[PDB]
Amino acid sequence: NDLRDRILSEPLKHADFFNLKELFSVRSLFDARVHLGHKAGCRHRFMEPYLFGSRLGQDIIDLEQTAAHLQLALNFTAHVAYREGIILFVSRHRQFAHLIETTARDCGEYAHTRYFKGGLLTNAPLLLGPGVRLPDLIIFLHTLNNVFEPHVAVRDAAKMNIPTVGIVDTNCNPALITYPVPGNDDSPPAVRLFCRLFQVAISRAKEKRRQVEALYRLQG
Amino acid sequence: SNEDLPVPMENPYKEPLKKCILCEKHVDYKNVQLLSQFISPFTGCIYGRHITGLCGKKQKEITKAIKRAQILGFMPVTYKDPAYLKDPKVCNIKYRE
Amino acid sequence: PMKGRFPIRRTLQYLGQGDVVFKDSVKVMTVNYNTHGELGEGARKFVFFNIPQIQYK
Amino acid sequence: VESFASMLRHSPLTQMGPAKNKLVIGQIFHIVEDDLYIDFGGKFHCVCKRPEVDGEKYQKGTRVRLRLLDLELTSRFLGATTDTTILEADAVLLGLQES
Amino acid sequence: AGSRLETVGSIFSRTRDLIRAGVLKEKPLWLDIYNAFPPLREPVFRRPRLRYGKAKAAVQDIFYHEDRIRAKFYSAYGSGPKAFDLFNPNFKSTCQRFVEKYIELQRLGETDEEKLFVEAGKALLAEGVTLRRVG
Amino acid sequence: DDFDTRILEVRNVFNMTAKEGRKRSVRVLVAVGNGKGAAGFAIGKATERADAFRKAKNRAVHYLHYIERYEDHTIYHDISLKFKRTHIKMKKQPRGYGLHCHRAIMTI
Amino acid sequence: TVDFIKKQIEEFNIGKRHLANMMGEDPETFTQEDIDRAIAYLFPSGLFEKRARPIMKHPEEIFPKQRAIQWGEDGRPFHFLFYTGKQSYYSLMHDTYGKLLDVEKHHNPIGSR
RNA sequence: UGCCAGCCACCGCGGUCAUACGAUUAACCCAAAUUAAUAGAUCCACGGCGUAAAGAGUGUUUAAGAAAAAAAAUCACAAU
Ligand SMILES: [Mg+2]
Ligand SMILES: [Mg+2]
Ligand SMILES: [Mg+2]
Ligand SMILES: [Mg+2]
Ligand SMILES: [Mg+2]
Ligand SMILES: [Mg+2]
Ligand SMILES: [Mg+2]
Ligand SMILES: [Mg+2]
Ligand SMILES: [Mg+2]
Ligand SMILES: [Mg+2]
Ligand SMILES: [Mg+2]
Ligand SMILES: [Mg+2]
Ligand SMILES: [Mg+2]
Ligand SMILES: [Mg+2]
Ligand SMILES: [Zn+2]
Repeated sequence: NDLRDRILSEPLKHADFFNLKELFSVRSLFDARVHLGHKAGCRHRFMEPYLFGSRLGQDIIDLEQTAAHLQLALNFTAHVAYREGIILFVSRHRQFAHLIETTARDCGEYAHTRYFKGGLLTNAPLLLGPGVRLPDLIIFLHTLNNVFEPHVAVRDAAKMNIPTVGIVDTNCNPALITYPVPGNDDSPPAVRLFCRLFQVAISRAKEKRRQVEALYRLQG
Repeated sequence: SNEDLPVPMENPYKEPLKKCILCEKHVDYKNVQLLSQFISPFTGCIYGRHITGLCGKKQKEITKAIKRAQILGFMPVTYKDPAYLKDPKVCNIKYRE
Repeated sequence: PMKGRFPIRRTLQYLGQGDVVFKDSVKVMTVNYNTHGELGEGARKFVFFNIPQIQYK
Repeated sequence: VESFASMLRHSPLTQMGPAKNKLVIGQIFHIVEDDLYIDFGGKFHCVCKRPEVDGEKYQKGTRVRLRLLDLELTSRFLGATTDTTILEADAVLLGLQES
Repeated sequence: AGSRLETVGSIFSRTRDLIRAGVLKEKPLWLDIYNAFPPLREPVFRRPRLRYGKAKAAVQDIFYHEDRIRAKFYSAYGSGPKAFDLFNPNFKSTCQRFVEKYIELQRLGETDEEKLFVEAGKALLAEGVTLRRVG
Repeated sequence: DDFDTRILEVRNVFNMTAKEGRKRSVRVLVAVGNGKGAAGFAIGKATERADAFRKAKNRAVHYLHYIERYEDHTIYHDISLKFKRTHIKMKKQPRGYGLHCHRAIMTI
Repeated sequence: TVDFIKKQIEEFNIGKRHLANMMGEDPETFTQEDIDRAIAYLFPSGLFEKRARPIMKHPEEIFPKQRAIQWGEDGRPFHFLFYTGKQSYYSLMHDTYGKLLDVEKHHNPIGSR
């Protein structure tokens, strides 16, 4: 009992514990096109702070803020993975469907990229099974449905006390998402980037978990 | 102290504003050729903006000009003067297909 | 009270609380004040807050 | 360290300026029979139709010449709050990565 | 159970407080992690109100003096004969060269546009680029 | 076992069914709370009223608010709140002064 | 429900022997073909609907297939598509699409329905 | 007893199986008082005025008031 408390509480004292600082740069995000938004016409009203400014009608995210945010997001993701809990990626976006499953399957994490049945998280035990565990963390690579409303899962995760980490875009509404990352959802370099990053954070959390378990076993 | 920030200048790439075919021309009721250019040949109708494609002020100008040309009788009402049927055609109408 | 823009001054409490009492000699008091100027500014307030205190007492 | 603002100021997407009638280089990453989906790198891909000249020359991975019309396709419509996105940009096909 | 109210406050609020009332007997994971590293703003719900009247946005449009030059460049020659690449992070276009030459002839202390523009054009002529010269 | 429930409003509600003519539903609005500051309410509706009492119970545990109490009895400061054609106003009392309220609000 | 399948298959075999020994056949070469004749002669129901006639069959043909346990004893689900609510479908879909993609990278009326 | 005889402050009850009538039987609540009646105390709006009761058919001024700075530019042309 004592040493398990030790194993879980130890990583919280170190801001870097999974050492993700090196996993990207502002240059990196810059070549992954993250800094591009939609036309100023399609902008949401709640992106006004996260934006940098309008270049000839096209809006541009603040990459400094992107890094500050994404850091915290990835850190969070990791600390959940290490603590051995469910992670569910979600996107409706078609171009990237395959990626996101192919990503998630390799993380030992789950994706839901599909039509999203309505009562899914809200009414779990009826939909999924007689009693069931629910995603510990939900992670959106797009915040939208193909009809350009907010994906149900946002309202629902938020409804269920699940934390949420997702990429807001200039048109999207950030406000219900626990940890946002402002950034471009549309360009494939960007999706790929975010994919592989959450992938890696997961992998490192899992490895580090295994390790500290082995050390736990030598100490005993 | 950041010299690489953006400047609060006006838009340099700004496209010059479009012009009615008459912008700063002079519409007189005296040149019936000009006024004939904006009238339907068979009717003697006056084409609307959505055909002529003129500014507000130039449409209005043309219209009044025409009506003047009709009452003073430099120009007829119910048909385009034949002399001017063979002149350059400005408007976007396709009658004959 | 609801209407009025500084309704606290249509109270009874605000009226009792203002303190000036006048000597027995005072009979008339004449406030001449000015609408437009920065240098009028104080005087105006006096009319708007304090005059209704004064009178009550 | 580079400040983000600096990265922005010196980027090609900035240098290009207005989108109309720009001559751009692009790459074909996906194909449906007549239609070739071209990333020129901007944000959204544009779409094209395979020309009659040398049909089989344009394939997945091929590079292409584009005349960029609009960086993206958008307009506001009757009784709309936000404008409507096609999630594509408008471009024309010139020749294929003329080398 | 718990509290499904999406409007009331952040998940942090509801969860912390429902535990505080000892209704929720099991502290959830993300909770502790959250306490450790909270996000910038609490994830609280906001009606997305429309703007009326005189209210505009806070966005600053993005312009450089480089652009005030480029305007004139495109005003003369058009888009560069070399085309463009958005894949190559270091790409310099005909335009950018022109801007540089013009910056150096500005550091040469010439205030007249004709001189600046034309001589920069001569520098790029000496660099072997083809200037189409469209009216 | 800590949660008390009280029925706030039971009401007979009707509908128009092509088949049946009128169709009679019961809807009960019900609140729940443990006395320790967390509480909530829900609506529930069914043909047979017993069924509906049940429904509101269970649905109401799903929406709980934490209600912060000063020194564990009063509210913190006065609240004047207009909500949809109904105005609520509530003053914060000292200790000997028990619950002076609309009967519903007493219950809650 | 799996304990039911174990039990039922056991009792099915024990009753199989029991059937052969009374019907007087070698328990080894006894087939379903023989099972049918057997019951049909023992419990002769004239009935038109043929499912309501007596049956002794291997529980697998009797009972429907079941969906297996979808999560470990930790609560954690095995398949990554579980939260789609149809994993079975979208797995076929993921695989099919994968096959397609690989075909695209690699590539550079018999009475069949 | 059967839309009759009757009752109710409001909603209402009596048309054959009335806890609403009349009478029993139990209860309830007041109590040297109890009900009924009629007058009071109390009771609107510091709320409203598109659809609910309510912005006058229109302008200017008197009486009476309210007041930081900006507050006359032009017909896109059909006042009288
Ligand atoms: Mg009778
Ligand atoms: Mg009777
Ligand atoms: Mg009665
Ligand atoms: Mg009686
Ligand atoms: Mg008495
Ligand atoms: Mg009152
Ligand atoms: Mg109103
Ligand atoms: Mg009315
Ligand atoms: Mg009246
Ligand atoms: Mg009026
Ligand atoms: Mg009047
Ligand atoms: Mg009238
Ligand atoms: Mg006066
Ligand atoms: Mg004023
Ligand atoms: Zn004009």
